[PDB]
Amino acid sequence: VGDYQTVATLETFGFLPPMTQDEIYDQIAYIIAQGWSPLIEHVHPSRSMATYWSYWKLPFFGEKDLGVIVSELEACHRAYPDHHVRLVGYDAYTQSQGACFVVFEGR
Amino acid sequence: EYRDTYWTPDYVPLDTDLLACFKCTGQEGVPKEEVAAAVAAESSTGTWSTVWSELLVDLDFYKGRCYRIEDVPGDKEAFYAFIAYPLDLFEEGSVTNVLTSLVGNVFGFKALRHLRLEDIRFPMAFIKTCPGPPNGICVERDRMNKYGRPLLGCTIKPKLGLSGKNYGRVVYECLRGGLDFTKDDENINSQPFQRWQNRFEFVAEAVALAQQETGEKKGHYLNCTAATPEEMYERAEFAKELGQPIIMHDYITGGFTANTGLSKWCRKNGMLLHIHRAMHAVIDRHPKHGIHFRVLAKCLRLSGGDQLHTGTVVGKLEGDRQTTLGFIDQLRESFIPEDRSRGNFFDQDWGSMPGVFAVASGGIHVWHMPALVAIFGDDSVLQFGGGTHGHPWGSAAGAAANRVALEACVKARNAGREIEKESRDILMEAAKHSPELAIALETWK
Amino acid sequence: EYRDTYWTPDYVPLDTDLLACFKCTGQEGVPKEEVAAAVAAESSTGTWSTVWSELLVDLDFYKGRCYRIEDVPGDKEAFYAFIAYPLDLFEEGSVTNVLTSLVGNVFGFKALRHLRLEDIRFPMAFIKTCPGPPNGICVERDRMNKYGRPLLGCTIKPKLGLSGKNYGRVVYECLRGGLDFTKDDENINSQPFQRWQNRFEFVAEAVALAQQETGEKKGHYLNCTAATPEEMYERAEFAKELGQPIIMHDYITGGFTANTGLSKWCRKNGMLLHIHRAMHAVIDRHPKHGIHFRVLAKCLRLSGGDQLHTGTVVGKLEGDRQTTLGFIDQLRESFIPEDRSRGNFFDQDWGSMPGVFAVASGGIHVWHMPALVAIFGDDSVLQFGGGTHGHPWGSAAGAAANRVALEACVKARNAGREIEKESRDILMEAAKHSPELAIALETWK
Amino acid sequence: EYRDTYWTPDYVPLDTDLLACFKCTGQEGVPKEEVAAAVAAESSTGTWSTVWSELLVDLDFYKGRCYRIEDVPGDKEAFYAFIAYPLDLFEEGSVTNVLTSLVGNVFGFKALRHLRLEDIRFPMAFIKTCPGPPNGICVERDRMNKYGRPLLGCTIKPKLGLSGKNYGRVVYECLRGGLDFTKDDENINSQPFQRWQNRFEFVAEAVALAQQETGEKKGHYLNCTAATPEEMYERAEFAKELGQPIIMHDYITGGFTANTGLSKWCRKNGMLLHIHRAMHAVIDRHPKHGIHFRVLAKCLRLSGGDQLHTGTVVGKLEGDRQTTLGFIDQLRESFIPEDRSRGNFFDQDWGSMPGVFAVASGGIHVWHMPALVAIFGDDSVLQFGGGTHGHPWGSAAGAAANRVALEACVKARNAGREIEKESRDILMEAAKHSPELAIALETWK
Amino acid sequence: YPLDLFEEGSVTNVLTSLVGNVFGFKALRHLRLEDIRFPMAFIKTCPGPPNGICVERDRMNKYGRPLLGCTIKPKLGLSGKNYGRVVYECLRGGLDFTKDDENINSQPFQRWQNRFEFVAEAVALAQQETGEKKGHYLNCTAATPEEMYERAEFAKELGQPIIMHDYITGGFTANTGLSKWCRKNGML
Repeated sequence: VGDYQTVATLETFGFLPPMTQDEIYDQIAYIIAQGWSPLIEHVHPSRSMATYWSYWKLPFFGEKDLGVIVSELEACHRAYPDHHVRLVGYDAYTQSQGACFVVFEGR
Repeated sequence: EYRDTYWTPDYVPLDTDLLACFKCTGQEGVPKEEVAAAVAAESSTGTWSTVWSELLVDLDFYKGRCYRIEDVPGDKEAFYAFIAYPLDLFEEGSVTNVLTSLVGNVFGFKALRHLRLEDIRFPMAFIKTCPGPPNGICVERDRMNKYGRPLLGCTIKPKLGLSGKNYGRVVYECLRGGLDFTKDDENINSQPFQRWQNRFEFVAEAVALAQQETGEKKGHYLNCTAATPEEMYERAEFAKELGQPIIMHDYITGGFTANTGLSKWCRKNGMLLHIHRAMHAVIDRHPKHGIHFRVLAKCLRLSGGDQLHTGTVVGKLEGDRQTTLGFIDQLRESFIPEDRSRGNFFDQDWGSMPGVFAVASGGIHVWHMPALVAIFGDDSVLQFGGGTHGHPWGSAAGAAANRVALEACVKARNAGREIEKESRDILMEAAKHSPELAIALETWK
Repeated sequence: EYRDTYWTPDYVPLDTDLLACFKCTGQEGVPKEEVAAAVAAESSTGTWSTVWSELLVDLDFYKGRCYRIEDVPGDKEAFYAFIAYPLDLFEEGSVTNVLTSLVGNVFGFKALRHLRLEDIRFPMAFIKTCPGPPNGICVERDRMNKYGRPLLGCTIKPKLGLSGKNYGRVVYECLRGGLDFTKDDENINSQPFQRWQNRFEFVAEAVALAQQETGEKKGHYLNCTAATPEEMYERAEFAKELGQPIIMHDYITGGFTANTGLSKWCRKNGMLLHIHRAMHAVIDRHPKHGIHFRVLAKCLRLSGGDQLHTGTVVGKLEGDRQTTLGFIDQLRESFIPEDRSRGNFFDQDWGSMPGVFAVASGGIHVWHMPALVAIFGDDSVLQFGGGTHGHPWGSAAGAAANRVALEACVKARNAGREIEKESRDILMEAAKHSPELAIALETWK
Repeated sequence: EYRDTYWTPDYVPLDTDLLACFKCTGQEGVPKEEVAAAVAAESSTGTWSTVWSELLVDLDFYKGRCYRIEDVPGDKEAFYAFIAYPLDLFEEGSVTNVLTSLVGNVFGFKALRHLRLEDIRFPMAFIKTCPGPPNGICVERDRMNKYGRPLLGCTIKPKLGLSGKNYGRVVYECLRGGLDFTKDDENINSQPFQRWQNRFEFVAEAVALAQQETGEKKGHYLNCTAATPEEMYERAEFAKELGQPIIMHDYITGGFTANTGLSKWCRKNGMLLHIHRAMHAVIDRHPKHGIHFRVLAKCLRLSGGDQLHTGTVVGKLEGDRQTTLGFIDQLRESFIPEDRSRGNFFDQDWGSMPGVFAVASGGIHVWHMPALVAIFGDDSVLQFGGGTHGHPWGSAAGAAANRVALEACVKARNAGREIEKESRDILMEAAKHSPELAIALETWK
Repeated sequence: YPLDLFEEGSVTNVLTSLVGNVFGFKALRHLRLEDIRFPMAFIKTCPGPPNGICVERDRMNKYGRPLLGCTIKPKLGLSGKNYGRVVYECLRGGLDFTKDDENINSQPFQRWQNRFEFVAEAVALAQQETGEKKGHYLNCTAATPEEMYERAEFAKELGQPIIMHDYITGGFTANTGLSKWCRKNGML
């Protein structure tokens, strides 16, 4: 009974409703606990299929505070409130993205 | 008697040697050292009487050395034997040569009731000689732009009978639900009811359509295992022309030589290689005799490849997941410390040679996923052929339900939670926004 | 329960079906019909619950049928099961597809304690589709101009260590003694101590010299099993350019696909194909589980090839030569009647598709030859690696002694004499003109 | 006398044999058994006196067997003869070899007043050996996404004289009216007034434009029959590069070998193959002598191909549509039961080998369409060269009128109505919304 | 030196005939080659640069100013994606080109195919974004000339307008062959 309509989703937690701020705190705390580094990416939704998004300030290495990460997230969200904004944890020892998901979706 | 020249009581293996572990059971009341030396010789040298030509080449240097006999924990007739091999006894990067030199004739000697190859310690040199996987774990993740979660596949059910259009539309329905990949059936390459060209064309069209619709880089596993290597290369290049980013193969049935050639071609053409373990059980179903699946996994990783089927272990048989996680370690990590419980008898280092994804499929569905995530980590792929297709709402709805279940499970794991116990709460919370997940969890409670 | 749709109490197989025999042992106290139907389904179709896509293709027509359960003579828990397969379930001439569809996943089901593939009845159509052996028995005899007697080979001992010149001169010494062929070692293709090009060049020169000297068309088995199919084809074509009339391969280690491609290339280039059964024991050493060697022999004969290793059975183990002679029948004759003692569970006809030579090697020397001739007939080859080389007078003298022993034995057999009993008199009479034969018979009395 | 060894009074054909039916008329007052045995021998073996070499090969096994002489219903001098053939007398998938072995020399024997090949029962094995049609009926329907109705073609009139631009624009005008395809003329491949490259380029451009405009996947039949196979393959690959989904060929004039090669290339490149029956009448115009068109249709279906010209039978000659529908059955169905009225003398099964579309063209226009739909079913194509072009409103209007006539006819047939009788009412009702259809039906009442 | 002592357009032959054995004579404490005056004929025989200064300026549509490059730091360790994104970040700032490191062609941590693919994608993205014809220097110096030509043709297929090479380590013969291939394929 009923159909599931195709939805333009956003890559690993694109299906779930937008995450709450406490969940963002937990995610960034996990990124810290894994020794990864936070990195902020914003891009226009029309170019979601690109390979590299427009990066914010350089990745924060040795940064272990959640509050600065949240401040940077809200600052970048106010910078481009119409772009898709995601947070990525970078692992230096494996040269991969340990965890990444969208934080703010554009209008 | 062969112990005097093929049993070494105090020899220490060289770091360039090839070390092999055999679980051996000779005849009743035979010297364990003698049967171990017989196995070691039967791997390299064997004569029935005095011989002449062996005095023209130094048999002392070109011979194996069994250097340690250990008592198996559970049988006093079965014993672990560690045999060394000089590096020169093999080809520079030929897993086929390794298998021929290791199990070519040893299994035919009457003086052994049972023989089982357990572990192999490949020297760093031989690993550096082999081509290895064409892409690697991180490179595949980069080429698919998929992270955070394990990937989600499914076998296209039924096993056969589909035409090109029908197979393509079924693959499209499976793919558009957020499923990462789909694998063709291991025994389906080219059939009178379905010629491979039509299947490849239609599945490429469906993959392109689904990729455009869902806004994600997607792909389907295309099989190139066929009668001749020429046909295999032709189908691989046809898939390359159709923009398909991954192809699949059966390395045991097709052959180690064919697998190595396919991996070299994939590296030369920038293609991903999927592999299924068809006929592996015929070599590892018996727990006391044959070749353990860890050896086959090592051989495939050396010969090249990006994915390898394992099951998990769980779903039907709680079993001995320790050794399964052990071969997973040997599949992913660059180095693995010794672990007798995990079936790792050597300190094996792969240098900086990229690992291989693990494939977990068969007898699994939504209910098992938390434990699967816990045991396989993030570097694995999950396939639910019947589960996604047998979902009453359709393959797309089943794939979406499995995708959201995986997302919720990996979120809870990243939250710092013990997923195995509260898994029921996790799936209920996920179902609070996915009715298809709710009905699926209802189907196979 | 799957008996209702996968157990057929009164079905009669169609003459175009593929019939398979499985020696099955389910769990204790389980329905034998149910486990047989589970095996049959697991070969074709398997679902864990109600499914949808199977209603878009007629599962009734594309499904196997187990039609007969017979009680094994010796175990009441083990039972022979005969499963049918519609012709459309396979590829037109792909032994690889047959193996994938037959043992791809059936060995992983938990409801079976043990499973063993016993016999396969290939339909005439599928046999006519496959390329088959490139030359055939009579064609090989024509190309070698050798008749009357079985042919005589030998493995080049030691297993390795020889340079190109040394390997070539050893092969020449073995060949000039009347020996028909020599086979390279199964694990020796290309080594750091010996690159394959030098070995092929020197052995071709030695074969040409011996052919000129002895006045007989001779040849050596050249191995093309390697890391990649490209290297295999390159070495095969290099051997073709050097006028060598036969090459050898390991079909299990190299792969069924590689073997089929090599056989097709040999037919396209007019080359003889030798095959060794390396790693066959890992599939047939266990007498209760795995795949019987007759199935592998059938698969190799379908995939192409001129020679196949068997041992005899005798020399170390008197054993059960009945079933060995049975698979010999399946290797040589165009049709074979059913024989439960010989392990032939089907009336199998090959039409007019040429057979394959049998290879008997390992643990044999001069003393065994009369019985070997009696059991293997005239369509076989005998190899004595250590025996010919370990002869104190040299490889040439040992080869000559074995050659004259074979000549005397086949003469006495043609005389109408029972060779097995009076074999001692036969060998003494032969030694009355060959002192090397006398000393050889003295060595291993 | 040859009856003693080539007439079998009580032989039953084997299921792997090739069975042939000949309508034979020997000289007046000759033994019918003797002349039938003479025909059977002249197909396989013929000697004028005692011979020697036939004792080196078993003539008993490699010989045909005429096993049944039946009285023709209508002539007592003409008789049906059924001759068997062992499977080994032919090549594995060579229709050319079948024709050479069947009619190579039999038609030259003086002892036969007339000889006509009526029916052939191809064994399942030989059918499985041949490549067969590259796509098949359902696969072509999938690739064109056209169902419900038969497809609509037209020959480009006049027979020749058009330049590349003019031919392309005429094809575009025909195609944009809802017409499914257009076929080039059978005798027009490359001319001094028109080089094939220009025609292919312009027709590809026109097909692309019409496909964009009408919103339907369309195509034109491109001819590759030429002087050399190299030119044929070059033109086929040029059409492949230009995105054209179908090419056409004349298999009789070009040759069975050329047709088989073209079909194999189409399968290897994923191309549709159209075929015209040029010069078939020279073989089947005479109703008493020659080869019946059903045999040629069987040969073409075995050799590969997607479409075959038939006429219907109706439009000029009410004739004997029974046998026409019979060969239609042999063209479409996988199995056909025996039907003496339909000219089907054997129980012929094609396994699961896809059939071939039927082509009805020549001497037909709008008025005949209901009967054409009734007799040819939905798996056929209708071509109206002059009718669509000779329509006073233009080729596009004529094609649209024929398209809507076909739509109305298939709608009424699906409605459960007897179309043949009330066809006038059906066409009037269709004309109530298509004035071009009204004027067309007025033109050729 | 008479003109006939050399090959028609072989710098390798010139080096062999000039410094092949002269540096081994004991009667010389030190020897240094300072200047060479190549005759017009020998210059006309050699293939020369495939494009030239003005032709490169035309193919890049860059004038007025010198061009701006940068080596991708660190010297190694980058994966295909990381190397590509670093190159993209360098390129999008108005930088003309980027050069791969001279000792980095194909590594166990980085296979050349992935680097070429990712850097081509990044160059295309940066070219679209900045509105300027851009490119990155791709290295083809490798173990065998076959691999060099294969990588050069792969770069040609990926639309990359320039490749790089080490002529001393790779060899004068390899450099001449690479330049001839670049001229035959229209590559910088």
